[PDB]
Amino acid sequence: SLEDCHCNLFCLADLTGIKWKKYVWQGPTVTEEDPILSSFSRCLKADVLGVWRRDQRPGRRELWIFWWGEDPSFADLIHHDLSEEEDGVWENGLSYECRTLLFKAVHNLLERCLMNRNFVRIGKWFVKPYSEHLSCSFTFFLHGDSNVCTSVEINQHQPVYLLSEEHITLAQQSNSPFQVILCPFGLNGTLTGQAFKMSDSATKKLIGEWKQFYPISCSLAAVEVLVAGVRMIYPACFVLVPQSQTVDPQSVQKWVKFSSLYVNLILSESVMNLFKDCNFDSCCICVCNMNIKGADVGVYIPQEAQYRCTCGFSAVMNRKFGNNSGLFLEDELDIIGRNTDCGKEAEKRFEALRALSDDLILLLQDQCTNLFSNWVRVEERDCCNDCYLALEHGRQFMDALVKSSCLHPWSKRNQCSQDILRMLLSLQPVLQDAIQKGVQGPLTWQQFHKMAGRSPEPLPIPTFLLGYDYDYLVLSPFALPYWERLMLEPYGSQRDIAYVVLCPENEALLNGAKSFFRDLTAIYESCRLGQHRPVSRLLTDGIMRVGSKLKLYAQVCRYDLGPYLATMDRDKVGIPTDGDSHYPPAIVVYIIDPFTWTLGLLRCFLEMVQTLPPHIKSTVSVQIIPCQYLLQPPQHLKSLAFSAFTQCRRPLPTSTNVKTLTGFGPGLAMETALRSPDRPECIRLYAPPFILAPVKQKYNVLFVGYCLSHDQRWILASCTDLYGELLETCIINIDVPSARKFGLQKLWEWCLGLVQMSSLPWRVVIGRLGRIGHGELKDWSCLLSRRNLQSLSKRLKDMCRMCGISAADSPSILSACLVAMEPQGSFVIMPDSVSQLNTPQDTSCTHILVFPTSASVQPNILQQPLALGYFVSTAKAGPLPDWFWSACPQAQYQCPLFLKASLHLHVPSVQSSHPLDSNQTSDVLRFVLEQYNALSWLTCDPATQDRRSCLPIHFVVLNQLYNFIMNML
Amino acid sequence: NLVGGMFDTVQRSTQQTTEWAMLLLEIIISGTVDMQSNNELFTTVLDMLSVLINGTLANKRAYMNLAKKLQKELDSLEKVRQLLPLPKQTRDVITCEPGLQVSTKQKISPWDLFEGLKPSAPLSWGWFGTVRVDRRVARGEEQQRLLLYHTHLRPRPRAYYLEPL
Amino acid sequence: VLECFEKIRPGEDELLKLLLPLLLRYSGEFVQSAYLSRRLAYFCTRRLALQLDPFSDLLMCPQHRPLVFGLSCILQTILLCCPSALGSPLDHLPIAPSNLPMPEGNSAFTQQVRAKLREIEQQIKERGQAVEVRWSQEATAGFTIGRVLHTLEVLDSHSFERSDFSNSLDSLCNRIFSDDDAVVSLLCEWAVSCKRSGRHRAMVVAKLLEKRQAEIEAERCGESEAADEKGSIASGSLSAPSAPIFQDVLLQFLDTQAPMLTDPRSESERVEFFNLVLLFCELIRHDVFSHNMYTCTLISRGDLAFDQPRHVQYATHFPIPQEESCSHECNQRLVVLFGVGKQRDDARH
Ligand SMILES: [Zn+2]
Ligand SMILES: [Zn+2]
Repeated sequence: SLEDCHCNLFCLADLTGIKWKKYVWQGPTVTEEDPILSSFSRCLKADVLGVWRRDQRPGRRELWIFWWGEDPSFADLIHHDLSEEEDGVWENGLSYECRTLLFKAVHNLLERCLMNRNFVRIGKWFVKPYSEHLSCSFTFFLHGDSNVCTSVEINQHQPVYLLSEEHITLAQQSNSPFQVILCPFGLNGTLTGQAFKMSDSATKKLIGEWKQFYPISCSLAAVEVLVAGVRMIYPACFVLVPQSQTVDPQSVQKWVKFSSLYVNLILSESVMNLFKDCNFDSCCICVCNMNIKGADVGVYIPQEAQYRCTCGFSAVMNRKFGNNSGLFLEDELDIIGRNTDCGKEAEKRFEALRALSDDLILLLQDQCTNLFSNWVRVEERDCCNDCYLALEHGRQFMDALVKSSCLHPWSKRNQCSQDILRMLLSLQPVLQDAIQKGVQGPLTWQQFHKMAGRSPEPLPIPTFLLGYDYDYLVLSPFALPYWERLMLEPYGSQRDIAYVVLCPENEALLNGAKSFFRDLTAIYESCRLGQHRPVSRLLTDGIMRVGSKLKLYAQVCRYDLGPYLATMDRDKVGIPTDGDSHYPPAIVVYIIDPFTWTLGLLRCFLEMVQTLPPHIKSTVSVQIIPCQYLLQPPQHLKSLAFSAFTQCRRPLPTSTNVKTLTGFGPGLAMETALRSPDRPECIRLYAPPFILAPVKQKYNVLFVGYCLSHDQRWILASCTDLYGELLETCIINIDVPSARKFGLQKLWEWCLGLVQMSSLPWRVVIGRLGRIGHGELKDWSCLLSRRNLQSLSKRLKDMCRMCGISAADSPSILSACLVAMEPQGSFVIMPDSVSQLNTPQDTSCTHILVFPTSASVQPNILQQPLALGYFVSTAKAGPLPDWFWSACPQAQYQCPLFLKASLHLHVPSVQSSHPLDSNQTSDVLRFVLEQYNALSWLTCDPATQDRRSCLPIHFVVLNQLYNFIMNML
Repeated sequence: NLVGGMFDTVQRSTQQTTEWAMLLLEIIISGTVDMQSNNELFTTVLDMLSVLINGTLANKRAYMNLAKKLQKELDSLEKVRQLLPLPKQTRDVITCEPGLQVSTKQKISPWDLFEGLKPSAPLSWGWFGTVRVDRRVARGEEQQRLLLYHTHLRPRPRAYYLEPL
Repeated sequence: VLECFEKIRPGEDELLKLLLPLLLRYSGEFVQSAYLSRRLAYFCTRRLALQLDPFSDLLMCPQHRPLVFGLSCILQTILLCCPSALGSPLDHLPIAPSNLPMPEGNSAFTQQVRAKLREIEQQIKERGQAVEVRWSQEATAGFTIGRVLHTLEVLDSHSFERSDFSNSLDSLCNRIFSDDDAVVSLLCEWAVSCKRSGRHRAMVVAKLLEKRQAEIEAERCGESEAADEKGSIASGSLSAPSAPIFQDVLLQFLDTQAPMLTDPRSESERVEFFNLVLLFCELIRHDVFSHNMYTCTLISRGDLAFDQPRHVQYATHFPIPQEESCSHECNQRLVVLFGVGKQRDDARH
């Protein structure tokens, strides 16, 4: 159980009873002369929450003061020319503007308290200069109705050393430029070596102004340093100097052969001033003015008049996710900008990424249907882009090199459970004294679930459906290793398989196969799956032989397999015949691969599909195995057996054998309606070895998941049922030399194709493996609206009569929802810390917390997060795409994996209680997610003790065909 | 530095080897020293422990005698398990006992799991919460028979999607 | 399985070829126990000594080609996964496991693991030394006292009536053996002693050290004399060409040990003071010490001094035997060290 393990959340304070005042200054189109900063340093020494920033109007800056209870002294901390324009309390409602302005204000005091306690700051990191010496990163968000919390990201870094007189001496004797860390923001520059003394009058006025904002110690005082080609005088106290699995591959490799105050002032306004709520990370296009730019981003990103953007959209934070994650290429260029920089670099990367038959691509999606199978970041440049504006302003004060190496590479270069929580206990009195001038320590997940005001139990394990006797059987998933022991019977009623084996003329390689497939005959038949007998004609026990050399392998593949696939009864006297009374076996060809592009073996299947009669070719499956399985090694035999039994896909019978012998009747009526040309052919009904057990009108819910390929050429989708009784997928191509509306349109008639082959009303839930961009949702909302689903309801009543009478037989859609799926990467929990069975070594568990995530506490598309919930799981995940984890790749390798799911449409009651029909935004999360947990439990390989990965099967099978199209094309 | 000295006196006795084998196990298993504090300490503290138990051989009977006294109490765990003998292994089953949570784990020898006897003799059906439910037709199968009277719109021939725009 | 592997007759390769895949199939569980790993490594290493009596000669034989490769890889993967099993089996192997033959293919895979074999083999090399020293006066102040207990024994027990080739000061200095700067603090306090006496010892310590301070440092001074031109700072100092590098600042060990050492009223410290001034005299006589900086320290002590203080007691009572050398070094130093007043000229008279 993970209810009692520690995660990294510290409850800071409460927003209840808070009071704030906003002050305004208008200036022309000097630090003590500046009324904004003189009041800012004065209140910072007063230990009250303060934050300053600019506005859309030039020469216009503001101050914010936050406090609880008794007001501070306002007759001295505020300049004479300063005036107020806002006086707000907690009970009057908080905007999103005032919500994140606390987060910078609490960080203003928290940075100052950290500098007093022998910690130094490099950008977004705080580390102790010279394991118990680690760098920590702070971000702030509001969880619950009024509660404020923070999360600490702790990463291992190389040790850093403070600058002293010793390093200056070797710097002057060094002919090469000497590389040091500059500023609280981690700038990279060259130390020339001109040290300064505290008795100098030049540094005397310098250290007096520096102490007003930054708490500096109190002899060496300053040093001349050159950064980005510009020399600048800086205090030496803030200058820093840095220090400057295997066995398995070998085994098989064996087996191959023998077988500067003004500079930091401007940099504080745009680099550390962007601390937003992490619950808004799944954000989208603005609802207030319907733009990809809004709020106060227009002074941070380089007009149009956005008027009071009250939603939580921030285009700065949004851009980071947009640059390298799975997104539409039209939408990707909107977030970057075709006119501005790096839009040409993304176009070049896509075009270099690209630089065949239609039926062969269809073959690729059949084999992966079953259960069992560089680029620089944008805000790395944006900080370097803000380096140019800050350095130009500071050089004006005194009267490609900047964008290249402005910031130090110490932050971008790179554990245990006990040492991290030791630092978490160490940080606890620091944050407690920061607010008191209480704080909960390391929260458990039970504490996190309690504090939200909403079950803290782990989510229950759903059962399956099997059969021990001829009847059905509800079973736990833990009896899956005991399939042949309990001799259970699956769905599908024991389909029999006849097989052909393709093998070269190597004698040592020949004998390993005939031992393998006879044992494969045993494991398929010891388990209750039918008969694994070969082709009934005797050809060296069902194995045929053949004979760069692939052309020789292909001629006899084509010239032989074509036409091949195209009265005494002693013991029958004691028993009588039963009578005339009332299914062909599956044909799956087995192919061995001597190669260690291998599409040439698959080119046989393109030749066998065409040169056969339709009755033979309607059910033909292809099986590929490597040749190294025969020679060098259990769990392999049963896994290959259940995959082929899944891929049989038994077709619906076309002949019904009524033998009515009458000119007309009801027996001929269903016979005639079955052979009508508007019925499709080759239904290929799907029955897995196990389906989801039912949970106590008649309805059905579909789960569909889609994501793009490595290029933007292909959109790949897969769909499942509520109980997982159906498993279908599709490939849709969009290639251009408008362009994105047609691809999203083409997916939906395929989605409408599956529901209209049923005849009960449906409920639709769309999953996206990637992140929903700004332009996808415009198509997803417009054509899948309330009116249009009512429009197709009137249309479907036309061609089908009984859809007109009974609505329960019409396969319409009752409600529509969209869920985006993306990682969080902010919080971490360790299972080793406690407060009869320990969880992660032997089993998996899943815990959920959800919330409505209202924009403030106080047309067709509402707010960008309708509701959000976290998906943490002890179960590990499989191979994810690269663009999935380009957001925060440091959270990939932790075993309890954090996921972030949001809501985007939530269209209830189209035909006008079900959990999806409720207008409460929290309930529609907590319906689909435990079924998402349920379909994740259908991914259990019976050769594996647990499920082979996390995530639902429609996401996994989509990744099973994404990795196949990665490797093979 | 002390116990490296009279280590040659330790192997003179037999039971005093085991009396000094157990006291240092409490130190290593309690996490008083870890890898990040001193890598070289774990290199040292197992080196005489390698030949502490080799001194039992140079009898085999005494070797299993103190071995059964050391797995009984229990990356750091990987190193201490390298010196001790290869243990016998028993098959594990995870028991739910229900909503439906997980409760316990039972260990069973693999010599009992055979298909000769018709019911589950070493396995309890109440471990799994097994429910016998009656036979019903497939829900997809009855949808095909129910589809025969509607004659809805034509589905795509699955190659229409793989076309240029 | 390891009992089955020790019964193969030597020089026969037609049985261990078919038993070679038995090694690889069970290799996943040998690394979990060191005693099977120790038993196989002593089995593996003793086999490789047979086929050597170079490795490319066995590669052309198809019978011998998998044998040398398969026995090489198993010993490689034991130490990478279970290094606690290695006085050691590797002592019988004349070839290191780092440059031991490896299977072909990816060189980047092979060069990555070749760095991995050698850093673990170095780690197990220093660990085996720690076993053989049984995990063990190495304290520096203890070694200094450890030098006190033994150098004083080998010099007090040595007579001085005969300066034989065994008792010669060329042989006495070498039989003693930073620690060079610690023994000169040890040899000096030997000669000042009140318990044992005889100024034959006092002549030895000056003559043990007048020539040794200029003959073993001058070998390294000429190395420093060629590489002393590094920019303006080294040119601004020019320590080596101005004067040769010489052993110095040994005077600061001896000025501390005299609170009021100017009296004969206490009998033990009187002969301590009597030895002290003659020892200071014979360092100047033989030019034992760096007298260029020996003078300047007492000038600095004389200048910064202002029942009399001991630094005034030092320069008043130290006998310099270097007479009529230079008036700017000897004569003008004797005048300025005793204040202002011309009553000292009558005692000069
Ligand atoms: Zn807005
Ligand atoms: Zn219909």
